[PDB]
Amino acid sequence: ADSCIQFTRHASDVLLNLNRLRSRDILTDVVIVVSREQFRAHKTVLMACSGLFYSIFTDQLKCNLSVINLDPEINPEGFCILLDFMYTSRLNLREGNIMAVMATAMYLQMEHVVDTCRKFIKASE
Amino acid sequence: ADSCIQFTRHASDVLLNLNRLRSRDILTDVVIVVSREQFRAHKTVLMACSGLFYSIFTDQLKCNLSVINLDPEINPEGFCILLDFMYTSRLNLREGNIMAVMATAMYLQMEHVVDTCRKFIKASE
Amino acid sequence: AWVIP
Amino acid sequence: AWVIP
Ligand SMILES: Cn1c(=O)cc(NC(C)(C)c2ncccn2)c2cc(Nc3ccnc(Cl)c3C#N)ccc21
Ligand SMILES: Cn1c(=O)cc(NC(C)(C)c2ncccn2)c2cc(Nc3ccnc(Cl)c3C#N)ccc21
Ligand SMILES: [Cl-]
Ligand SMILES: [Cl-]
Repeated sequence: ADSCIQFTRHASDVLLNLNRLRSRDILTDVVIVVSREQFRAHKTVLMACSGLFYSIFTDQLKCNLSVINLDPEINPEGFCILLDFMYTSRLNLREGNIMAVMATAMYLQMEHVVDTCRKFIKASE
Repeated sequence: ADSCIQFTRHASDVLLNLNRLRSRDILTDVVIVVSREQFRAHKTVLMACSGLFYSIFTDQLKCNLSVINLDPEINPEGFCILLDFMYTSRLNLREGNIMAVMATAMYLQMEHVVDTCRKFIKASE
Repeated sequence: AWVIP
Repeated sequence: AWVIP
């Protein structure tokens, strides 16, 4: 209806609780493997944040897998930084990790993150 | 880290995608029954929005149930309005539904919704 | 909080 | 969008 009222902080309050569930390992349903480093997560949050995970978990066979192995060229620290961003809206971008974060975001299909990385690199040139 | 940058619209963009997954019945894992009316949802979203669902899905036995039956006194329209709020931040509060919405929010343990209903009722007295 | 969206 | 939180 056009007569709805809206609670400004609701989406942020939901995301905070999804990160608390991840930290306590509550109802996590997939393990993402990056060069033998393992990360537990919720398939719905991964799909909501990435073009790659949206394609994987809408596939009739891959939707039922409990383990997903990423390309061996993907950096575990870069993946960890992006997983934290998915669950908090905060991106830990530093001189020492920006190249790995950008390459991981290109693979995961997160367009706005790729664009921000490109702008930060161009400013230091 | 204290050096993070933040994307303002991220939490709202995630919530929009969680509602799109619900509308297409993608990776929904529970049916909520309200007086023979059935509602499909994601347990993680329900827990993130309600004290009652947080208690139910952290229980060692109830966490594995695929069907949850609510008290027969709960109004299906009131529940539908609150489920839509969980997935969008928008609450369809109207003169004809406010009493049912408030009673449902008290049962579901959604404090700020109860408080807003009370304020809207007090203004019409 | 609440606002008119 | 990006800001300093
Ligand atoms: C390419 N891409 C992106 O750059 C970014 C995606 N998601 C985030 C939240 C990071 C974003 N969206 C928009 C602006 C900024 N940030 C992203 C998400 C998806 N999934 C879905 C898309 C459409 N419909 C559904 Cl149901 C889902 C889900 N779940 C796909 C691609 C994404
Ligand atoms: C009472 N109550 C509430 O009034 C409201 C709860 N959630 C919403 C998002 C509606 C809210 N929170 C704060 C301000 C405004 N709105 C609510 C949510 C929970 N779950 C959790 C609590 C703590 N930690 C975890 Cl991991 C979860 C989860 N999932 C419980 C009670 C709630
Ligand atoms: Cl598997
Ligand atoms: Cl069951």
